[PDB]
Amino acid sequence: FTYSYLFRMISHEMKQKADQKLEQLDITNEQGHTLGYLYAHQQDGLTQNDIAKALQRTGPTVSNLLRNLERKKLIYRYVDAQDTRRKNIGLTTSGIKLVEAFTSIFDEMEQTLVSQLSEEENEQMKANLTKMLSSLQ
Amino acid sequence: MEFTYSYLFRMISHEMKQKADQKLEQLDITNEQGHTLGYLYAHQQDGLTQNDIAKALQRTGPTVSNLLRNLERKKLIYRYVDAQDTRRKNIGLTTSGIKLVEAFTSIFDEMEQTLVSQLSEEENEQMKANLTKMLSSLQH
Repeated sequence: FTYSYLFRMISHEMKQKADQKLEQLDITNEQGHTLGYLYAHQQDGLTQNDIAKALQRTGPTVSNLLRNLERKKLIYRYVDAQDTRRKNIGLTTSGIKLVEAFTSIFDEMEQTLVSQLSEEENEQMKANLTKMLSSLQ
Repeated sequence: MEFTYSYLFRMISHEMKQKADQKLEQLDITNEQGHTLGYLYAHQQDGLTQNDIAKALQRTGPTVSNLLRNLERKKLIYRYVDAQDTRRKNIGLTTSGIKLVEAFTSIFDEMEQTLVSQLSEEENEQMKANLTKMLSSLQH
């Protein structure tokens, strides 16, 4: 195996593992992005229109998506007390936990990788990979 | 200066993609033009039409039309009306189109040799085996 092959395959498998984590948590990639956006910005009092612009999606796709997430109670929605025509959206406890669980896949892969080798071996491996990265730069 | 494997693999992949993009820039072709030339290169035997290229690239007719006009203006391809069917235009690479594709592709061998030359024979054997073990751990 050339390095080009190994690095390409490793990259591919890591991306696949992230997709599989979503599958295991029973959410689509777009639902994951929606939850992730709420996780980063819900302090602001976010509406469907905010979400729609963030996902670069139309209102109807956002509505179904929010309906799906709400049916699972990963999010909640309430009418804004000062604007009856507006509904704000927050993450529930379960929604926060799901986002953090998906995110944890990266740390989990890193630990899988590290556990393949002994401590000194990891040090040499990382040093040599750094030399390799340097040579491409 | 104490990076994760994840950071390192992502960065190495990023730099190899950037080197390939820089090779395209050096040859004065866009990514999409390179894909078009590469497809022609792989199917130099069939007598490909604009429609074949469109179906392969999954782009629209107009998009492929503009791409082919640009490549033809650079004389990297030629186009001619099929003798048996006047409704078909066939496309082939010129000498230079072939040379440009092979010049582009050379970047991958070049990077491989750059990477290998950073380590001794023994280190390389160890690195490859270890990367192989790591890849396997991500699969199972």
